[PDB]
Amino acid sequence: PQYQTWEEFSRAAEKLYLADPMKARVVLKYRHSDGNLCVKVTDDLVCLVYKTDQAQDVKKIEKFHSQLMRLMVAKEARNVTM
Amino acid sequence: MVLLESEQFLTELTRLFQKCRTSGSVYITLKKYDGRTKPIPKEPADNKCLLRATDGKKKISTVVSSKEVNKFQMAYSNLLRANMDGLKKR
RNA sequence: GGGGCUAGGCCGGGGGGUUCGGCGUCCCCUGUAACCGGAAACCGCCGAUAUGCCGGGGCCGAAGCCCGAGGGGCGGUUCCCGAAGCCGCCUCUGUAAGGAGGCGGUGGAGGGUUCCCACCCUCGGGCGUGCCUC
Repeated sequence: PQYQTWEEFSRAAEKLYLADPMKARVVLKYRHSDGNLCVKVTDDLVCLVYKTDQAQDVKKIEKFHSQLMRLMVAKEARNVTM
Repeated sequence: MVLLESEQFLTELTRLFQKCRTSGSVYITLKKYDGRTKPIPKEPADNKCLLRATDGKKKISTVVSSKEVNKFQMAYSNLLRANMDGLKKR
């Protein structure tokens, strides 16, 4: 479903990626003309989405992307600390 | 589809953002990666992740291993900061 | 079952707009490990046998592709109500180049609905499941 609160999203998203990292994908859609942003995480079974017009969130996202990258590159992601 | 090493990717991604400014969506998608160059019948490295980006017309992508994450993390984060301007500011 | 072929297959899919209509260049929503180059709106290739055209290439390989139904699911959409915010009229405040109502607009947060639907899973069909050799 959709999330209003970035934290509640980011936490539930990471839970998903871990549950099965190969099936999950992470999408980001940026729309300069309308000035909005959308982020999606899913494994085709469950979908999780967050949409914003909040420039503060840009930075919040850099961290999310940047951690996911780190988790992808690790052998077992349940051994990487958060 | 243009597979690039991180440098040109960041150069090319930069471009995309800037051309979808008055009109257009920029999609960036990210996903753990096998190594697969072929299908799966009826090999795999576990230290790779894949980045795809497009505006609907041109597509770019790149592959990022542990060797090169730590550098790429920052460069990319900065690209995002520098191009996803244009929202509200409280 | 092993080694060779070649028939095939994949290299994306939807919605809007526009068209008598189908694709495409445009706008939008969306996938893959996965194409490259060229031309194209009062236009490019087509005619319900239409679901683009021209040129180059890669992979898989008898692999598979097609049709239907069910479930998950994203974006649309039909119709039935409807919240913030704004415009104007008239009350009551009482001096705030303002407030509180009533009324009709404007407006569409969010419900309940109709028909589609990227992406994923299951079941059921259809056509193929070949040749040479060991």
